Amino acid sequence: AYTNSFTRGVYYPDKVFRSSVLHSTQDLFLPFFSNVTWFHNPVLPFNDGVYFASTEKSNIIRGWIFGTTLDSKTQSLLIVNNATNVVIKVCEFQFCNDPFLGVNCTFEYVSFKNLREFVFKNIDGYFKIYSKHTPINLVRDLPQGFSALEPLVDLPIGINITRFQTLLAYYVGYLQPRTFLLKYNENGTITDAVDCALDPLSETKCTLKSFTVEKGIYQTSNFRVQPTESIVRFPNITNLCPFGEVFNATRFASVYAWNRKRISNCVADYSVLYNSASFSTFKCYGVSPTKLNDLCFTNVYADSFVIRGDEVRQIAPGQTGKIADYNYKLPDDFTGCVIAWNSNNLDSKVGGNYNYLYRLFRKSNLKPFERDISTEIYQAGSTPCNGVEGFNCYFPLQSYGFQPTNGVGYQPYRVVVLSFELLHAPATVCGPKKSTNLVKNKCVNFNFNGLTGTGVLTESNKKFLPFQQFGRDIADTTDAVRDPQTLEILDITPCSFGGVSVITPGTNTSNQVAVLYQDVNCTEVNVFQ
Amino acid sequence: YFKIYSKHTPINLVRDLPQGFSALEPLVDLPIGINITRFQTLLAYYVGYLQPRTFLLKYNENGTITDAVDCALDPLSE
Amino acid sequence: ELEEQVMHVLDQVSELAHELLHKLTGEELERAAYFNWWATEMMLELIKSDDEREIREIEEEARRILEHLEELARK
Ligand SMILES: *[C@@H]1O[C@H](CO)[C@@H](O)[C@H](O)[C@H]1NC(C)=O
Ligand SMILES: *[C@@H]1O[C@H](CO)[C@@H](O)[C@H](O)[C@H]1NC(C)=O
Ligand SMILES: *[C@@H]1O[C@H](CO)[C@@H](O)[C@H](O)[C@H]1NC(C)=O
Ligand SMILES: *[C@@H]1O[C@H](CO)[C@@H](O)[C@H](O)[C@H]1NC(C)=O
Ligand SMILES: *[C@@H]1O[C@H](CO)[C@@H](O)[C@H](O)[C@H]1NC(C)=O
Ligand SMILES: *[C@@H]1O[C@H](CO)[C@@H](O)[C@H](O)[C@H]1NC(C)=O
Ligand SMILES: *[C@@H]1O[C@H](CO)[C@@H](O)[C@H](O)[C@H]1NC(C)=O
Ligand SMILES: *[C@@H]1O[C@H](CO)[C@@H](O)[C@H](O)[C@H]1NC(C)=O
Ligand SMILES: *[C@@H]1O[C@H](CO)[C@@H](O)[C@H](O)[C@H]1NC(C)=O
Ligand SMILES: *[C@@H]1O[C@H](CO)[C@@H](O)[C@H](O)[C@H]1NC(C)=O
Ligand SMILES: *[C@@H]1O[C@H](CO)[C@@H](O)[C@H](O)[C@H]1NC(C)=O
Repeated sequence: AYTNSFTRGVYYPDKVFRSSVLHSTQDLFLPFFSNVTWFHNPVLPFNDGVYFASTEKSNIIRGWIFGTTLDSKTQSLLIVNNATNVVIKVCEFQFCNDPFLGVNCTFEYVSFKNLREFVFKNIDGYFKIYSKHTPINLVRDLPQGFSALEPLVDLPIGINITRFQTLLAYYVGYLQPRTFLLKYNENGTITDAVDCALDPLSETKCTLKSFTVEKGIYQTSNFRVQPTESIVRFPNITNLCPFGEVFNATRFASVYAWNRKRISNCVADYSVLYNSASFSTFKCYGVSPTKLNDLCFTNVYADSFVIRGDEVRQIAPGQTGKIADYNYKLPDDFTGCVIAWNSNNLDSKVGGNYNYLYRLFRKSNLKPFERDISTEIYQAGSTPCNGVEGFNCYFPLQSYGFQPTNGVGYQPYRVVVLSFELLHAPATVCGPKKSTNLVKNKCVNFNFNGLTGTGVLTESNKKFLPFQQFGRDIADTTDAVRDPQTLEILDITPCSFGGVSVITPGTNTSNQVAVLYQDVNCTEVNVFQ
Repeated sequence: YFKIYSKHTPINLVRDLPQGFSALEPLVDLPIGINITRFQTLLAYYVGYLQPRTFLLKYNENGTITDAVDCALDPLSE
Repeated sequence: ELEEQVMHVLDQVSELAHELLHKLTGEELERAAYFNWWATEMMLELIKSDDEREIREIEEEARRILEHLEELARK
């Protein structure tokens, strides 16, 4: 059940005296001729403020509950008019599943024939109540006429309200941002009002700041066609970075002699590796695995080598150990991703694979990304080796023993480290740029290979040169673009806009008006072109 | 960015350059980041040098450049 | 699981001996380097072997070496 709000829900927006003046104001109001819900008792939403009205004979409605959870979890606002004074409290109240009246608190305050109207809104923590009480002679509807509601209560509570309920017929409407022209009389009261968004005539009255409009044509606001989707297009990907030559390689280098491959001047798709789910380790430093794909670099360096499963932990910033110190050192400010996977069924041999080596001895530790492939005999004692292995002298390298039956810590892992840098260079290594389809003959937003804008895209009859991407008008604005995937030329026509004027005989003749939409196709807005 | 523009035309002339107007089109654009201060030709040819100048370029119906004015050549061009 | 248990002890010997390569000097340094090498040599010798008795012999010697190295680590 719904009723007609007519011109109800208007209240004095402030405490300022004004007389014999038309004042334009913007605030939360009940729209004129809106749909008001008619109740004869559920919990309702509060939204941005609520208009409440009731018709009465014998004081059945007693009060209201405002709050959020309303179940002894959070504070709520309880307003009850019991026999004499109104009692208002804010507490962590426990309410019934169906609250009614018979015949931790932070705030407390104590203050058909009968029509009572109220406005409940909460602004910056202040719960503001406006009200009016008038006599009526009406049973099954709301009266048509104008009145303004006066401020009665202002509670500095700071309480969140999202729902409310009525305590015991009544009507509920909702407030929203609207512009009104309010007419004040000699006695400072409001005698009329115009809802500036109700219709072209009301809009004209507000525009001219008057309740009376003479014969003529007046401009009010503007008409504009809005865009819908966004058309983003880029050139074909064409190629991809040779990551398959790193991760799917048939041979990996020893850790003491790690193999660095330089990747550059290519499209770097990092989504393929990320979502392969074939890696035991995938740890990124300085970059996120889900953002890396959208970053551009000067160089990508892929360092590949084989180590034991237990040694994988050494391939990280701030690490020490046989690998971190003597074979493969990363910096503490390292930027890049460390990826590793189990290769026990590939690199292991029955009896042990001894073709892999690591550095066991070294005079000092390695610098970041430094390599040492020397085979000089290490001197452990004070006696010189003279290049000869023996007592107190060791060959600097030691072999691995990878076999299928090794425990996981001793199983071989293939490790790839992707190190990133950006210099003064253009930075030619970027991930794939995804694109969408092409929409024509509609108002859209767009981005053509970096050229952004808005308008209607249509097929052109133009000629661009083989090296030209877009054209310009005498105004130096863009009037055409080339499609990066299709190589067609499109024209760009700005989405229709123009002023709107209202034609009136004058409000002393008729409230009927005609509306003119300037410089526009009627197909886009009796219709006369 | 190392930018290369070029044009190839037929001529009938042995000991000079032809007098007439043509425009050179972009062919290559190399994102290198390399400092260049000297160059050499690998095997007659002519060498001139570029400098900041203002030009008025005349475009035709077909989007091509058919003429140009060097705004600093003389009072009339200016 | 015996081979893994022995490898564990050998790993402890090598890792401690590794740290000592940056702490000790003179003869004590030479010894840590020797024991470092030995532990890794045993890792491969253990793989290329059979007979529990030979495996146990490595376990015992490796444990003795680990205890020895701790005498240097605490100095
Ligand atoms: C508003 O009420 C009228 C009846 O007066 C009804 O026809 C119309 O559909 C209602 N609008 C909405 C949105 O409920
Ligand atoms: C209304 O309720 C309050 C308690 O909230 C009570 O103190 C007051 O006396 C009641 N009013 C009457 C007339 O009983
Ligand atoms: C009582 O209510 C206040 C609200 O300001 C709250 O901060 C306090 O934690 C509540 N007491 C308990 C025990 O929850
Ligand atoms: C209401 O809740 C929001 C969180 O959703 C909070 O930011 C805001 O400050 C709260 N307002 C009051 C009056 O508690
Ligand atoms: C209210 O307005 C009337 C005129 O409509 C005026 O006569 C009356 O005096 C005003 N009230 C007061 C207190 O002046
Ligand atoms: C490696 O090969 C597998 C199997 O074909 C494939 O799914 C994966 O994407 C490849 N990795 C790279 C970097 O090409
Ligand atoms: C892009 O690929 C499509 C096929 O999906 C092809 O028809 C089109 O010509 C290609 N465009 C370019 C610029 O390569
Ligand atoms: C409307 O026009 C008539 C003349 O035909 C005039 O007598 C009357 O006062 C006018 N009303 C208003 C509000 O101007
Ligand atoms: C209105 O649209 C029709 C159909 O596209 C067109 O023929 C007519 O010229 C348009 N009117 C104006 C003023 O452009
Ligand atoms: C060229 O050398 C200068 C130093 O004289 C330096 O500042 C500049 O960045 C260099 N440019 C390139 C592309 O290397
Ligand atoms: C080039 O210009 C001539 C006029 O000088 C025109 O006739 C010709 O159609 C243009 N070329 C193309 C493809 O339109």
